[PDB]
Amino acid sequence: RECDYCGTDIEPGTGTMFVHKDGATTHFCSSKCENNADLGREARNLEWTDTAR
Amino acid sequence: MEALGADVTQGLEKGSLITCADNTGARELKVISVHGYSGTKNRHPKAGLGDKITVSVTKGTPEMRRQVLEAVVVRQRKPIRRPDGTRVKFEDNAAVIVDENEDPRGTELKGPIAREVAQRFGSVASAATMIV
Amino acid sequence: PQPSRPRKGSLGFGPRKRSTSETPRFNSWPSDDGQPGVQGFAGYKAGMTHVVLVNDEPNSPREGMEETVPVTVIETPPMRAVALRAYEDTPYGQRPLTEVWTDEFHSELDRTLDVPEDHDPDAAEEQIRDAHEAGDLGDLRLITHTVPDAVPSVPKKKPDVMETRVGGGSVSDRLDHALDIVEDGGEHAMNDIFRAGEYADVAGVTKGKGTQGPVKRWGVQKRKGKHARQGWRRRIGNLGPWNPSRVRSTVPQQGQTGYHQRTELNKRLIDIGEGDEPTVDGGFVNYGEVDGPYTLVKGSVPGPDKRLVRFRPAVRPNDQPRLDPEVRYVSNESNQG
RNA sequence: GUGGAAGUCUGUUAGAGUUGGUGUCCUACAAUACCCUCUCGUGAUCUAUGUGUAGGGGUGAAAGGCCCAUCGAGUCCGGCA
RNA sequence: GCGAAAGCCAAGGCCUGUCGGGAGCAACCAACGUUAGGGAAUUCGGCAAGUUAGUCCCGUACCUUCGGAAGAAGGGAUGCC
RNA sequence: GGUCUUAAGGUAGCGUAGUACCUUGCCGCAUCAGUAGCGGCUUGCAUGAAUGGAUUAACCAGAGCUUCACUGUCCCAACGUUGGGCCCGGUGAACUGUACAUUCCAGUGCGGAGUCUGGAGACACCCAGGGGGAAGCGAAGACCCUAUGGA
RNA sequence: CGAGUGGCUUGCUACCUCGAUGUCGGUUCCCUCCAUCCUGCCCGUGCAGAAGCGGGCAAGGGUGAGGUUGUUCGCCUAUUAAAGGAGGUCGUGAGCUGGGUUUAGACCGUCGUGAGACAGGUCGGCUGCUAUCUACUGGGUGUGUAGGUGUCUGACAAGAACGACCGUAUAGUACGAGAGGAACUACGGUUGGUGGCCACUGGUGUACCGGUUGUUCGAGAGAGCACGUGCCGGGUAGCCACGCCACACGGGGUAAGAGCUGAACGCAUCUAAGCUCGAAACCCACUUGGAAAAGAGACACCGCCGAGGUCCCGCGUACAAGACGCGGUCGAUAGACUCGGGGUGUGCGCGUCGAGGUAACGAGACGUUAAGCCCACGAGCACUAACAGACCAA
Ligand SMILES: [Cl-]
Ligand SMILES: [Cl-]
Ligand SMILES: [Mg+2]
Ligand SMILES: [Mg+2]
Ligand SMILES: [Mg+2]
Ligand SMILES: [Mg+2]
Ligand SMILES: [Mg+2]
Ligand SMILES: [Mg+2]
Ligand SMILES: [Mg+2]
Ligand SMILES: [Mg+2]
Ligand SMILES: [Mg+2]
Ligand SMILES: [Mg+2]
Ligand SMILES: [Mg+2]
Ligand SMILES: [Mg+2]
Ligand SMILES: [Mg+2]
Ligand SMILES: [Mg+2]
Ligand SMILES: [Mg+2]
Ligand SMILES: [Mg+2]
Ligand SMILES: [Mg+2]
Ligand SMILES: [Mg+2]
Ligand SMILES: [Mg+2]
Ligand SMILES: [Mg+2]
Ligand SMILES: [Mg+2]
Ligand SMILES: [Mg+2]
Ligand SMILES: [Mg+2]
Ligand SMILES: [Mg+2]
Ligand SMILES: [Mg+2]
Ligand SMILES: [Mg+2]
Ligand SMILES: [Mg+2]
Ligand SMILES: [Mg+2]
Ligand SMILES: [Mg+2]
Ligand SMILES: [Mg+2]
Ligand code: NA
Ligand code: NA
Ligand code: NA
Ligand code: NA
Ligand code: NA
Ligand code: NA
Ligand code: NA
Ligand code: NA
Ligand code: NA
Ligand code: NA
Ligand code: NA
Ligand code: NA
Ligand code: NA
Ligand code: NA
Ligand code: NA
Ligand code: NA
Ligand code: NA
Ligand code: NA
Ligand code: NA
Ligand code: NA
Ligand code: NA
Repeated sequence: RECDYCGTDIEPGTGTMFVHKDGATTHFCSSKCENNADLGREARNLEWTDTAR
Repeated sequence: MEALGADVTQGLEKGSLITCADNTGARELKVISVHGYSGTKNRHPKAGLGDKITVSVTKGTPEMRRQVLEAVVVRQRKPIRRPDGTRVKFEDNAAVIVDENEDPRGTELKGPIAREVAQRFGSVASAATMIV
Repeated sequence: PQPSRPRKGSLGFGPRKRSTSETPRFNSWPSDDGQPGVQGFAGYKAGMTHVVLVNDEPNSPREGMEETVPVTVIETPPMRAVALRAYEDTPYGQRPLTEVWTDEFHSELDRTLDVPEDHDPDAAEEQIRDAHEAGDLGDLRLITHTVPDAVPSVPKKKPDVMETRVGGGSVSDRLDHALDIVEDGGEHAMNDIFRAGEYADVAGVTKGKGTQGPVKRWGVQKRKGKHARQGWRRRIGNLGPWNPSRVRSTVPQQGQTGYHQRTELNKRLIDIGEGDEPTVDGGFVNYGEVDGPYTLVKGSVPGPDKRLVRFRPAVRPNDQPRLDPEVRYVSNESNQG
């Protein structure tokens, strides 16, 4: 699997899946990304993110 | 009851206010008790995903308000672990009113539902829109 | 009314004092069923990681599916039975009769023992067989030790010595079996005793935490509400009633917590291999890099990294063995981060 | 709009007070203290110095409060062993 | 900055609110920071702690001795160049 | 009862009151559940007109209650920060002490014993702890009664 | 109607304490009793089943959460296998709390001429002490057994280390007209308790990195202070629970009870002698401690002029002193350096762009730059430091 946030590969037997109000699903490979997302930031604008890279 | 096929960290207690994910006319539910649960001195009875809890209607249509009904926890904010080690959490805490036979009192279920809830309450499941 | 409530903490692991030996001593052994064999082995704790397995349980609605399982990595290099100890039955229990030693010793066994320079193996053997003829021969065990030098991440070279029992078919047969192992050089491995999928009992001296309060040590509550601001936060209500006018030892008080022996039951051996397939990236924190004989124990194992841990075929298993579980993935992701 | 009234408001301005923490202290730093919190803060206001009222008497927006750590009748010595 | 406010800094003063050395420095205590999910279930009681907050614009109920209630409530804005 | 004591015989109001014994009065509101709170009723053990009654805007570190918000008050505790605590040099008290004293279980005794009796346990010294017991320490009991006591 | 047991209530008595044995309720923590609320095994039934009712053995475990009230009690709600009662100075204030009872202030009702009273109500109204002895939890130093190292034994000691529930198959079956509706057994899970552990999730993380407000160092750069981080964002190790792992069965003897053989009493009889079974209870099993067990243990090897140990040095798998464990050049024990692995999130400077502005000036954007900064971890590596050396010992 790939993190729906930064885009790096999520290590099997690791991560959290957030289920949105509407029903949508977002797999995070870490708290770091979850938290950066909750800050309203977009992975594309963060230079450390593979997405952005 | 039947194995949920997932480990849960009760994210609710007696007295917690949650969302009524159905069209029964009840918007807000207050947890009163947790089926088949006995606690320990000082511990607040706890409930989570897949538990059948007794509830009272806090908000909604006048006829539904103050009524003490039965219900099934369909979503919680606290995470739950699936066989493959991943955690899963939702955007809110919600339950669906049910009857003696555990058939949803309503006609429609609002929002998504955890798959695990299926392996326990079929009719509730076969009434779901989205099942994550 | 005062609602009921279980007492705080088990009274079955006391006195909660520091452990006499950092090396665990089993006080029980498996029964004499199968063929003759040594009933245990030892290794050194390294750290933890997870592995993905194929549901092996025939009764699980998930049998055959992927499944993530935690695992403790333990370095289990070969050990060496350096002698065969014989016990005789007497009106006062068992007592050591004699011992049969060898001549081939590991270069650094003398860091612990006054290695034998003159021993009569045969005479001992004789004495043992006579005892057996007379029918006073009690169980048979082998004095064993490890080779820390074989494990780099572990500072110590001084080997740890422990006696392990040998259960086998007939006394005569396993006696011989014992002598054979010893005579060689006593060198044996995890493979010779355990097979992946079997349940073993893991003993070990837990991580030490020094002196601790009741709350952490026995799990008593903390003062609540207003009581928490008066001057008391982590001390119990009282040491007891007026009468008996003494303090009972059953009341939770402060003391040494940690560094106690514990024999954790029914631990499944997920896999016994060798190499660096289980090592994590960056190295096992505060331990090092694994690359050699290893065992993967499902779940946790008492003790801190580097501590000696012992294995024994489970004495009271609940499930039947389900050999060689399919391991589809072993995480090597760094434990840092 | 001007004017700028008030036993008026906010306010750790200075100053005055002392509600809760039943906190800290309780052979104290202290025979009434420390901290946070809190009340008043242009008025029946607070305050220095000077001055008047003396013991069954003063003084008292009154609690039997206060009159030099002494008050339902100060303190000292005497009656008094 | 509204300010004799905070906070920071001059001038001036001080290192004398006058015993020190050592242990990642344990239990326990005093002051205190942060705690997921729940949110007063705690308790005699929300005690303690917390929330809110400055300024401008919009807007403001019952009641009323017409003074008031009222900063009611509620909504929005707020930097730098 | 359809007058009598002793002059009159409770009016407007307010009322289960900070006054109501019976009492958690009855009904309602509110809550899952409310000896609470508020409203109505009210025969008021034993309300009531300057011994002032009713009522009331504003004010209040005054008493009771409900809601939103908030949160380690709680579920149920964790980690951390500073000063102690612990070890070392220096300084250096007090409380308290009939004697003896390593005690525990029972018994007995002026009926609440480390010291009697019977048993049981018990090698000596020291460090740290939290305070079960010494009916622990502190104060010739404020309560009660007594005194041909005091004010 | 009669005979009792208990010592929880109430009353009675006035033995003990008035040079004081701190109150009620609550809390917290520990032990116990059985007259048993649930759970195990049973008997009877007005026992078809299912659900009950009553009774026997039995104290292993459990007996919870909330609304009014200071309340105990109790009333009420929803859960529950059940939400049992009682003793320990009505256990527990040198532990807490202080709402109530019961000080000084005050109000109301009643009573009183009045001071003032109330077995009436109400608002406010303080919690002292540095542990000598003893007790227990944990930690050391000595002596005894009578040189050292390593490994054991096991008298005895502790445990609840496990208690309970739901679901599936059995089975819509036995039973029953039907409605309804079991079991043995085998499985999956939950709960409460217990011990341990941190790969995973989560908390912390005043290590660290970044953003940013005020002010000071002239600006810049880089910094200090704003309580022991100014605030905000992220967060490694470690420590943790809200996270994860593990915690039987089965034998042996019994109770209540079901029976066998069997006599006194030719029969009968589960009992008198004998025997077979049979409880969550008892014993073992399993876990923990345990040579100071005075019968003070056993074995193997080393040593008595030398085995081994202490001090020393570098450190922790240990740790409040002490203890413990490891390494000491025949070396990777700690540091430096370099890698690996990690945290932040793109450095200074310079170049280009930039709303504009004559210009000065210019917030900010892009590039150089996964940059710069940082690490309580790992590896490589004898470069530095584990040197020198002292002592005890049959
Ligand atoms: Cl409940
Ligand atoms: Cl408490
Ligand atoms: Mg409670
Ligand atoms: Mg206090
Ligand atoms: Mg990690
Ligand atoms: Mg990660
Ligand atoms: Mg004023
Ligand atoms: Mg003011
Ligand atoms: Mg004057
Ligand atoms: Mg008075
Ligand atoms: Mg004087
Ligand atoms: Mg929280
Ligand atoms: Mg409450
Ligand atoms: Mg409560
Ligand atoms: Mg407050
Ligand atoms: Mg009323
Ligand atoms: Mg007296
Ligand atoms: Mg009196
Ligand atoms: Mg008089
Ligand atoms: Mg006392
Ligand atoms: Mg009985
Ligand atoms: Mg018991
Ligand atoms: Mg008592
Ligand atoms: Mg009690
Ligand atoms: Mg006291
Ligand atoms: Mg006490
Ligand atoms: Mg004290
Ligand atoms: Mg009071
Ligand atoms: Mg009161
Ligand atoms: Mg009062
Ligand atoms: Mg002697
Ligand atoms: Mg600072
Ligand atoms: Na305090
Ligand atoms: Na205190
Ligand atoms: Na007492
Ligand atoms: Na005018
Ligand atoms: Na004050
Ligand atoms: Na006088
Ligand atoms: Na005189
Ligand atoms: Na000085
Ligand atoms: Na009157
Ligand atoms: Na006032
Ligand atoms: Na806190
Ligand atoms: Na004591
Ligand atoms: Na006395
Ligand atoms: Na009490
Ligand atoms: Na029991
Ligand atoms: Na109650
Ligand atoms: Na008492
Ligand atoms: Na007290
Ligand atoms: Na008390
Ligand atoms: Na049995
Ligand atoms: Na001995």
